[PDB]
Amino acid sequence: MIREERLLKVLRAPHVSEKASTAMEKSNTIVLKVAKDATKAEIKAAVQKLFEVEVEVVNTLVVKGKVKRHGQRIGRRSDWKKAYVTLKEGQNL
Amino acid sequence: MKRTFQPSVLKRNRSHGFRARMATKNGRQVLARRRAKGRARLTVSK
Amino acid sequence: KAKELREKSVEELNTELLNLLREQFNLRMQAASGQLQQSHLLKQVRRDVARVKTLLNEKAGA
Amino acid sequence: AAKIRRDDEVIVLTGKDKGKRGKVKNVLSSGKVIVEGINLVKKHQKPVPALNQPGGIVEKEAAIQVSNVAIFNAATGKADRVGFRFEDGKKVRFFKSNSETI
Amino acid sequence: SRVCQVTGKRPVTGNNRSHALNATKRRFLPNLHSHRFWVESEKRFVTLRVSAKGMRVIDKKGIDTVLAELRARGEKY
RNA sequence: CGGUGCUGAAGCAACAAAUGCCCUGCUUCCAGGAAAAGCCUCUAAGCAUCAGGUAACAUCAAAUCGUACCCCAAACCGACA
RNA sequence: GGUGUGCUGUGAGGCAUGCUGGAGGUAUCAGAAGUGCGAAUGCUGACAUAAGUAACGAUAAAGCGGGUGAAAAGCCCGCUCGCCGGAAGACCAAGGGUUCCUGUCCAACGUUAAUCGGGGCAGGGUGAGUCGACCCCUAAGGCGAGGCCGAAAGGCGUAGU
RNA sequence: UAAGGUGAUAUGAACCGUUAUAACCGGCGAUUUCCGAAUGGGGAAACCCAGUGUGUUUCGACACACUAUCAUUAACUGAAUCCAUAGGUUAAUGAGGCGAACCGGGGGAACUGAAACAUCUAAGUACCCCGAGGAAAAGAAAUCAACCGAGAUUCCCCCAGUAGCGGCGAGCGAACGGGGAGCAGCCCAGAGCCUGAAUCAGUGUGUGUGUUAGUGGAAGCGUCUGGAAAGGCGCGCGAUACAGGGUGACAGCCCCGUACACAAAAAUGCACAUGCUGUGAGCUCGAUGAGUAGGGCGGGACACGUGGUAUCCUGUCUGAAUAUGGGGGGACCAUCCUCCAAGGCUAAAUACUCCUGACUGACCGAUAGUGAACCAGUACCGUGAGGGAAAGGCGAAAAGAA
Ligand SMILES: [Mg+2]
Ligand SMILES: [Mg+2]
Ligand SMILES: [Mg+2]
Ligand SMILES: [Mg+2]
Ligand SMILES: [Mg+2]
Ligand SMILES: [Mg+2]
Ligand SMILES: [Mg+2]
Ligand SMILES: [Mg+2]
Ligand SMILES: [Mg+2]
Ligand SMILES: [Mg+2]
Ligand SMILES: [Mg+2]
Ligand SMILES: [Mg+2]
Ligand SMILES: [Mg+2]
Ligand SMILES: [Mg+2]
Ligand SMILES: [Mg+2]
Ligand SMILES: [Mg+2]
Ligand SMILES: [Mg+2]
Ligand SMILES: [Mg+2]
Ligand SMILES: [Mg+2]
Ligand SMILES: [Mg+2]
Ligand SMILES: [Mg+2]
Ligand SMILES: [Mg+2]
Ligand SMILES: [Mg+2]
Ligand SMILES: [Mg+2]
Ligand SMILES: [Mg+2]
Ligand SMILES: [Mg+2]
Ligand SMILES: [Mg+2]
Ligand SMILES: [Mg+2]
Ligand SMILES: [Mg+2]
Ligand SMILES: [Mg+2]
Ligand SMILES: [Mg+2]
Ligand SMILES: [Mg+2]
Ligand SMILES: [Mg+2]
Ligand SMILES: [Mg+2]
Ligand SMILES: [Mg+2]
Ligand SMILES: [Mg+2]
Ligand SMILES: [Mg+2]
Ligand SMILES: [Mg+2]
Repeated sequence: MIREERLLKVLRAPHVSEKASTAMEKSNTIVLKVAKDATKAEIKAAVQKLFEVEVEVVNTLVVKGKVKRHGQRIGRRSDWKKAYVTLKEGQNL
Repeated sequence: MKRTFQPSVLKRNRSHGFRARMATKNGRQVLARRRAKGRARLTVSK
Repeated sequence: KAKELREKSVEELNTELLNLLREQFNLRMQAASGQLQQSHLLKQVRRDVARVKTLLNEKAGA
Repeated sequence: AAKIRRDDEVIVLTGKDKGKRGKVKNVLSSGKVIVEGINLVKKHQKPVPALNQPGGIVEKEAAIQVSNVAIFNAATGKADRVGFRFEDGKKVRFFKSNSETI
Repeated sequence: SRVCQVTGKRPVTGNNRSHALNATKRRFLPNLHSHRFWVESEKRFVTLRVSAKGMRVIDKKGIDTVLAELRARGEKY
């Protein structure tokens, strides 16, 4: 299997947004900020172990950080991976 | 009119990329000079 | 800390390591949701994880 | 190794508050101290909707140079300088005038 | 390169001096030749790229003595 | 006051028709028109209970990265909307 | 230091003083020089002039009503009108990299105004067993174990990659 | 070491600590993603793809380790071809890359000067390449001298712009000898006797002295002006401390320091002493560097441009003698003197500063001084190598205007 110490690091935060909310109440899908190097296999095992729910499928995408400007200097936010985790029909959170 | 710079990241990396510079001893001296000058960008890259 | 931890076996520290990691994971979810007022707890649990892994790496050599 | 410390009773040596006495509220890293009731300023604090805190002209204690205050020796009622010595195994402070441990 | 394996002779640079004493750079190459030498101690032929002077050295010191020094210097043959 | 929800008829025939498809074809000509793998097949060494192959069914897996937006253009090459 | 004034020496100058300024200056006699600027189509910065002049980037074209607003020829909505339609429409690659969407703001940016914007600020948005890449395979070509060759650096090239 | 802390812009939040597990400083450890010599293969640097071996099993998988090349050594294998050798496999050890100058070596310009220009000059310079070390190189006379003597090498001052070289032009330019810095001499080409004896290296130990955090560190009040005293005036005091910096104006006595006196659990430099390991001293008798010296031809180096040209190096062709011998003393010969080539090693005096600390300046003070006092090798420009800026100051205190 996958070591739990690894599983306890891949999930970072639950993404909260309008699209994330409707995806939760229309398709039973949660949206999570995951680790940059997390695979679909790791995300699936981590959600099933930590949240104790059954996972159907995981879709992932990498978000590119924006180039912002602090005062007079330009910076760039970090890239992060977003995961669309689909649960089975009879599961809640 | 067709100007001189027609960009192509493939040709840009094969001609001036890091591994192209490290291939010959003259390219390695280019990297040495740029490190000595303190350049923030040694070669062309993303 | 770092003195009661040295009085434990290698297998006991591993259990303590997982407890901290689970504790650290719970804090991230609370902090993300905005329900964590005691933000100082994040640095604490992160530091004692370093303490545990330090001893495990030490007891491995001896 | 700091001669003036928190909660000490000091007397001001220079400035508009020369001669006044007070207690050291807290010591700043930049070599300045805040003595209660000493070196007051009228800050025009603007209101903030967070906390709905109103504005107003507040009087606060401004930091003063630590070399402008001297520890107050109540035995003599005068300012005095601080030295260091080891009594048993610990470094202590004492008044330079009468060599009394603080 | 054009190096004698026995004597270590190699190309050296000099000048062409014309009658008007114009100096132009030139090289002096050694008189190198690939030659198969019969080593009796091994009942075998050993080919070496030697100068003509190197062959004079070999027929004076013996091929085996020369081969001993090439191993001492590390040159393969 | 943007949109959102519900419901929903007929849904055929003829003709015309490509530079697209059949066509990696056919005919013809001289200037005579890639390579390698996947794929099929053949055996050597070897292996012969095995291993392996073919077929059926079941089950599992298919990772990672890209994915917005612009493209005779105000976002690309021209110092410029 | 700056800015006036008066006096003074043959001159370069000097002295005094009003105002400004708010912390350094320096006699004398010596010593040492990055020691004196109007020119070099000098160098850098600032500011003039032409001048409120030329121009405002395709002669495809606008009109009105309503809305919003401090303010509307330019924004929004509506009704007309006009223009492209083998393109001035739709979609890829390349290249760019957030310009995409929503809220908000109008200093600067936009050759005018701007409530508008590809502008500022904040938030959101890119979901693949089948599409593409990666991957397998090679072309030209590149590199190249050994190898051959070359003062050195290196050149060429076999197996390969 | 400590009563305050959680690096900065930069507040805030949530906290930590206060007599010693807060923080801070130092020694030694641990961790140390990916790229990069990059080394498992590949590659458009920070990515892609494996193989093997193991430990794991919830059969979805997962964790770890290893796997580059070359050189040397070794072991085992192993052709044509009998032996063999080439070749192949494994193992051990080493190497690769980077860095400012200084150093040795391999190559090596031209502008320019000559008032043109070719010999010559610039110049063995710039540059390229290789290699090395804290220095390198050189170094223990086949050296000079002059009939008297000196006694390895290197560096400085003279000798001397002399003697010379030179289209005898432009220019180039010694040595002998003298004064100094520094000073050191050894080994192989071989046996024997004595033997492991000097010596060096490695590796411990102890002592001493450094370095890497630190500790203590003297002595002032009154009054005047003023926003503020460190200034004025008055009267004191310290000084092995009147270096310096800060503090509301200029402070020996307010603060930090300074003179001075101290300090190390741990690591480490240098010395010493000592142990261990390797290393071999001493004596007698022998031996005494051959395709070499020399020569012819062609070049180069010596201040010396082939000249009457010694001496040195060698691409080419030759070629001795070997201590009863050989080299040199500036063509050459004789005499005399002097030295012993064709094998090596060797500290110091010398060169340099990317870097660390301390200190100094008739050095700069924002168009100056580094390009850069400021988030500068940045913005920007260029396909690229590369080029390359502008920009410091509120106040004592933000008391930054409720
Ligand atoms: Mg799906
Ligand atoms: Mg995807
Ligand atoms: Mg190209
Ligand atoms: Mg898409
Ligand atoms: Mg799209
Ligand atoms: Mg399009
Ligand atoms: Mg179009
Ligand atoms: Mg256009
Ligand atoms: Mg004045
Ligand atoms: Mg002027
Ligand atoms: Mg003039
Ligand atoms: Mg003008
Ligand atoms: Mg006019
Ligand atoms: Mg006009
Ligand atoms: Mg006009
Ligand atoms: Mg227009
Ligand atoms: Mg209108
Ligand atoms: Mg933007
Ligand atoms: Mg838009
Ligand atoms: Mg405008
Ligand atoms: Mg915008
Ligand atoms: Mg090779
Ligand atoms: Mg090749
Ligand atoms: Mg590689
Ligand atoms: Mg690799
Ligand atoms: Mg055989
Ligand atoms: Mg010339
Ligand atoms: Mg010449
Ligand atoms: Mg070294
Ligand atoms: Mg040496
Ligand atoms: Mg102290
Ligand atoms: Mg003191
Ligand atoms: Mg003070
Ligand atoms: Mg003579
Ligand atoms: Mg004599
Ligand atoms: Mg400057
Ligand atoms: Mg100025
Ligand atoms: Mg400058």
